[PDB]
Amino acid sequence: LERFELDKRVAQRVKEQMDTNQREYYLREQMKAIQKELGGEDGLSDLEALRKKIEEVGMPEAVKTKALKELDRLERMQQGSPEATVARTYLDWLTEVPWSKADPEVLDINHTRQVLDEDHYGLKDVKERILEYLAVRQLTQGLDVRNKAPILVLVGPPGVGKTSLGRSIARSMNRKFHRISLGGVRDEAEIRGHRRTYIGAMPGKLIHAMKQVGVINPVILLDEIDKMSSDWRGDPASAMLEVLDPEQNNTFTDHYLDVPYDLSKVFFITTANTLQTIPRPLLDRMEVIEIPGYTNM
Amino acid sequence: APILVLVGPPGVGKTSLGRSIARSMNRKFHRISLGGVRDEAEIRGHRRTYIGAMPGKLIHAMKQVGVINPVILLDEIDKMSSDWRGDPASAMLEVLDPEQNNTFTDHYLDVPYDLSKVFFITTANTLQTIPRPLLDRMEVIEIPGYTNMEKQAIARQYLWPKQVRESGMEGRIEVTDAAILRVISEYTREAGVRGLERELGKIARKGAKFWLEGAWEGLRTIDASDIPTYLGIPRYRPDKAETEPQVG
Amino acid sequence: LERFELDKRVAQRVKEQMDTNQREYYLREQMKAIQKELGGEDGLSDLEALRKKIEEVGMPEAVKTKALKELDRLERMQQGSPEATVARTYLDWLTEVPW
Amino acid sequence: LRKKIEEVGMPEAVKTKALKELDRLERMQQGSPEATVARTYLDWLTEVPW
Amino acid sequence: APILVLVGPPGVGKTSLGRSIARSMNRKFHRISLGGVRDEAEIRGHRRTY
Amino acid sequence: APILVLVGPPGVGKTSLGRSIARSMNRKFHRISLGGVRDEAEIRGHRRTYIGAMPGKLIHAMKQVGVINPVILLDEIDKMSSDWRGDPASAMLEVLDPEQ
Amino acid sequence: TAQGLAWTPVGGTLLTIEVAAVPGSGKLSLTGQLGEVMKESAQAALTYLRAHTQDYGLPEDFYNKVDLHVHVPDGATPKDGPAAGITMATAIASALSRRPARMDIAMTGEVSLRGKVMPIGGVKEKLLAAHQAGIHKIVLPKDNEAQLEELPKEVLEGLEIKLVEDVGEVLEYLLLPEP
Ligand SMILES: Nc1ncnc2c1ncn2[C@@H]1O[C@H](COP(=O)(O)OP(=O)(O)O)[C@@H](O)[C@H]1O
Ligand SMILES: Nc1ncnc2c1ncn2[C@@H]1O[C@H](COP(=O)(O)OP(=O)(O)O)[C@@H](O)[C@H]1O
Repeated sequence: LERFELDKRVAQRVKEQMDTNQREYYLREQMKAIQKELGGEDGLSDLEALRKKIEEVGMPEAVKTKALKELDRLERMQQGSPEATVARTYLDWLTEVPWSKADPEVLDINHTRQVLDEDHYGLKDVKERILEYLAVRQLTQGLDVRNKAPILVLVGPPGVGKTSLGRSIARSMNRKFHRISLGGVRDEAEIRGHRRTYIGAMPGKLIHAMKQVGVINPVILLDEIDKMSSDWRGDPASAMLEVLDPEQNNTFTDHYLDVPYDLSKVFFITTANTLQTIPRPLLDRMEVIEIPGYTNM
Repeated sequence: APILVLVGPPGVGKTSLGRSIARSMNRKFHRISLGGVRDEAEIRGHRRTYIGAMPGKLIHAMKQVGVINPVILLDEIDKMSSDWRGDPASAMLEVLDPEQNNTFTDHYLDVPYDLSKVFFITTANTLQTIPRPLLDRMEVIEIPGYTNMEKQAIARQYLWPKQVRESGMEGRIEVTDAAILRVISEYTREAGVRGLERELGKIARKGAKFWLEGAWEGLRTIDASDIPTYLGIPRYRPDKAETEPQVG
Repeated sequence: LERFELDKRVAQRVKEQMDTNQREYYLREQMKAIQKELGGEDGLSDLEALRKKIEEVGMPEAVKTKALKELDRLERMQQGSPEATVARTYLDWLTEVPW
Repeated sequence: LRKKIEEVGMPEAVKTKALKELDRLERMQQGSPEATVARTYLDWLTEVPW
Repeated sequence: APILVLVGPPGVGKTSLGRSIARSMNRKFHRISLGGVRDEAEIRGHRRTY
Repeated sequence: APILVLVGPPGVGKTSLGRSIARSMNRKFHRISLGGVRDEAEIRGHRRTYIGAMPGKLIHAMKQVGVINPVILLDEIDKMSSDWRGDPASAMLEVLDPEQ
Repeated sequence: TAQGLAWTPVGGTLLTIEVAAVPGSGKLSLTGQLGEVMKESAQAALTYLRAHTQDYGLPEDFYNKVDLHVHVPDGATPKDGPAAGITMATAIASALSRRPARMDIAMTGEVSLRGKVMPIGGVKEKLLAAHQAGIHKIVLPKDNEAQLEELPKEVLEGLEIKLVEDVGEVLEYLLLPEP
């Protein structure tokens, strides 16, 4: 009878455990019944509104053809059909990156001098190698904005207002500042994503911030790139050094970018703040600027 | 037929030498550094069982070049290690010699790949740490640093034109023998040419900053006088002839 | 009233969610059902070949007993399971060392 | 991938290797590493010079 | 009875003697180096379970 | 006040009477020779210089017993050598005095 | 106690301990987790017992014969410089001096056999580590005269730079009494 009451006890444990699992299952499907609430609106924006944005975006005939190509295949019953996911996931940043707009290029390094004079006081070491960076950024191997070179990654303590740094340079360059999550995240979905045959593979946060503005040349702050690593083995070294190479960046594919995106005039910045946590193949296309911090006064 | 080893400090042009030989052979060229390798698990593959299971560095190296016959440069085979179980020294042994690698495979792969035709180099830096059965059947070549004359030759003839050509300084900034004399004999002190690239870059992009703030002179001479203007201070002596005549 | 109707439209939406989940999952066991009919079958021919190699290599009886008991462990998935690819390596080590 | 293996010259044993692992594709395409990692394998095989 | 150890300088013929005996006895010569080994597992057998 | 040094014939009388008293006081007897012990790093702990720094043998005497107040017999107290850092005797004087 | 300041790669600190005085034989020992260049520098520092017994005013018996109990606070002692191993030598140099250090008055520099302070690297980072802690009195080698003005004009407003020329002059700028 002790065995029998043990059976009753373990039967109660298994019943509460299955009730728990069932309750969590209902909880998730509510989330899916609470999230799917705006699903129809997404399809509407991914429908005629999407096409209108494509028109204003005026994507290159090749890219527009692609959009139209997938879109004509996606032309059908919008409901009970995934055509909306492939019609938005890949065509949302394509409709959010108009090619009739772009950030005003400041060829005047002297202008940068002035706007960085009021970051805190100029800092006398940041702005000098930044101003190297701009004067070269105009004057390159092709005498244009092409790297074949470093983009000047930082090194220092994180304590400064580095957001305001990106904003004051995006002012001194008339750039549309963004921020993302790239460092600390350990999955290739904010950084690369993977080919659009599964969710969880995603536009990278660079693609998301690229969607955040229409200008074809924003500034995607590769946020705390010093802590970069990813649980997905198979390095984003291909991604990072392929986007760092403009010859590979105008052809920038990824695992996710199954079409070479025309990331040509796109500007990035690199940000390190720790001198050991580095995966090796970022030894190139990187160089370091002195960034002075704050004393107690 | 023994494989070349090019032991010596970094930055002495070992892999650019391989670039030259590739040009001389009209093949492609590639490197894969084995510096800081501690297992067979990545030289041969990890056995494919999950996302996050990878083939070997040689497989990658094969994948970047699009030719079956490149000239691989096995950089830093001396920094090859095994501090955890798994001694992959023998893995490189079966890679190098020509007969046995004819049907090479990694643990990630199953394909016996052909590697008899692929010319190899193998760069190390010191042979005193290579496993001794590895050390058989190669050629041990120390490659030195370069004399001050030789180093200014590297800069003036081969590096400084690259510095001025990456940063749009082409034909607008002239830099004299006195300046690069100051660069080596006054400022830069290292085995390879590696840091020279960096402080030369500091000079270079400071000069580009100077040219784009107004091209009052189309020819901006950076001689040994304004070297501390473009770069920082001379942090070592110009000549070792100037310290003191010491007693003992 | 609008909170009531919002809850009703949430209830319909979670009803659709569970409908979708049972349908797609039913598809998952249909693909598995159609799979083991042939899809898993052809990969077994590898195991049959390895076993035939073990059977044909003349071995002592202790060798063969250890081989068969390790082999019965191998009668499971290894292709995403790092706990039975080591079994495949084990059995292939046994059949390819002379006896 | 079938087309790519078809065009990239394969040893016939390696050709059948790829065909078999292709049959280890066509079964799933999403979630666990079950054909995804097999897709990585096939992509590796295709993009090696032959 | 003993098992024929060989001692001597690094470059002097040892493996030559081994292969000479091997051909002489009609044997496949082989070599396994044991430099730097400090684990019993790496030469006897490592734990099979993982 | 004394702690009853035992001196006289070697290997004769001393430990016997000590074990006798520990039987009388019903205190867990122990016995530690210090003839080969000539380093204070053996009286108190060894200063950490590698993996395997180690305590004094007096803690080890406390390590073989489950109380903090038995009767313990020490052995060979009448010689001394400063062959190592300092002397082992000073740490033993630290052991004797109650506030030390 | 001596302000053997060493800049950590992460943040900035003023490396120092509280010191005993327990002399006797040349085995001051620490599991400092030192680097290999600092390992060989320590192996040099072995015979630097015979070298620092003559370079400063320290007595002759320092050639081989001093202990003490030293506990360097940062067990992760490697701070990207040769300011790890000379710290024990400086601490003993203050210890055999038997007279203490100067309150909120640090020191830094590089020590040599001939008796001169070579300028210490990172004048900005050493002066951030000095000022962010709260010390306002600074002992820098004389060749940092041109590198005092290379720093921004907000670090050194509460800072007094007492320039030093010898390692003995460090001792008057660090040891508590007048000599
Ligand atoms: N006296 C010798 N006779 C024949 N072969 C030799 C002699 N000395 C060196 N060798 C060559 O040296 C190589 C190294 O092997 P071996 O000399 O037998 O032992 P070890 O590897 O210890 O030097 C052999 O391949 C052999 O061809
Ligand atoms: N009066 C006594 N009666 C019985 N046994 C004695 C007497 N005196 C000495 N002994 C013997 O002397 C020994 C004690 O000496 P031992 O324990 O060997 O070393 P130590 O005397 O140096 O501590 C005991 O074994 C004991 O048998």
